[PDB]
Amino acid sequence: VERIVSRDIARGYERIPIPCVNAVDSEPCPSNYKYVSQNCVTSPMNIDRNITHLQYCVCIDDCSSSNCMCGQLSMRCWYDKDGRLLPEFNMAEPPLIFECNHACSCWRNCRNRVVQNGLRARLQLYRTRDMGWGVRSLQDIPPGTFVCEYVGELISDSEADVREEDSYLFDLDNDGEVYCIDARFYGNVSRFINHHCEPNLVPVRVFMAHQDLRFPRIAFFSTRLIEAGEQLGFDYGERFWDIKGKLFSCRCGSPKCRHS
Ligand SMILES: C[S@@+](CC[C@H](N)C(=O)[O-])C[C@H]1O[C@@H](n2cnc3c(N)ncnc32)[C@H](O)[C@@H]1O
Ligand SMILES: [Cl-]
Ligand SMILES: [Zn+2]
Ligand SMILES: [Zn+2]
Ligand SMILES: [Zn+2]
Ligand SMILES: [Zn+2]
Repeated sequence: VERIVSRDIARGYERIPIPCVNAVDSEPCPSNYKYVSQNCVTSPMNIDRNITHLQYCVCIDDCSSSNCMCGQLSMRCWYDKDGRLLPEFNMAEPPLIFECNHACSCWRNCRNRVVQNGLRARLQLYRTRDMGWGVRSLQDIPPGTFVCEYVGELISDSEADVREEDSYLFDLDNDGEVYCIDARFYGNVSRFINHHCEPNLVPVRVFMAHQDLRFPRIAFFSTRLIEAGEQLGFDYGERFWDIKGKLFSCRCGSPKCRHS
């Protein structure tokens, strides 16, 4: 029997609820963190929010032409009219995406606005058999769809170096002054996504309200059709596994598993 242990881990902060179920053991809904739908800070990050530092477009249409500056900053606008990545998008080595912003001349419904509209997919936190909690999709997700943002506490590399728990860390830039998102204490649904060696999600660096290149936001897009019921996964990368490989091996179960 599948016990519903929370009707919505996000407490109404997302468009739709994200329930938590457990059909495996007696663990209640995780409660040792604070759910936040948007990134936060403790110690100040001097993110450059000078509005005059934004690059922006002057389009008079819906930003579907090659003349859109924001599309040019992105190399091209990668979004179709449904907000999905074009099949040409390089999932193995994604570009930076510059969405339209409040300095642009265009309207709030232009083509180059997806991640800034937030999470839309029906997701569920659930108890896996041997990897703790995980996240699944409740409905089919077509390829190239925005699924969720990796949300947490923005911290410096120096701060990350003095934290005990590094299992909920995302590195913003792999030399010099770099930053991390730590989802341990503050995070959204993405903090529960498990690692997979052939992942159905890819992280993409995105700029929206600011273009401080030290601080990309991390948007997971589907790399293929995700069927209703499937567990979400992304590739945690080599730093994670160099460290945690000493303690445990990857249980993703892929025939192409690289960390077993
Ligand atoms: C960010 S958390 C993911 C959510 C986690 N399962 C939980 O219950 O909180 C990362 C941790 O989950 C486990 N994990 C995630 N992916 C895994 C994998 N492919 N193989 C083994 N353990 C994994 C490891 O304990 C890892 O340090
Ligand atoms: Cl959208
Ligand atoms: Zn434009
Ligand atoms: Zn626009
Ligand atoms: Zn624009
Ligand atoms: Zn694996």
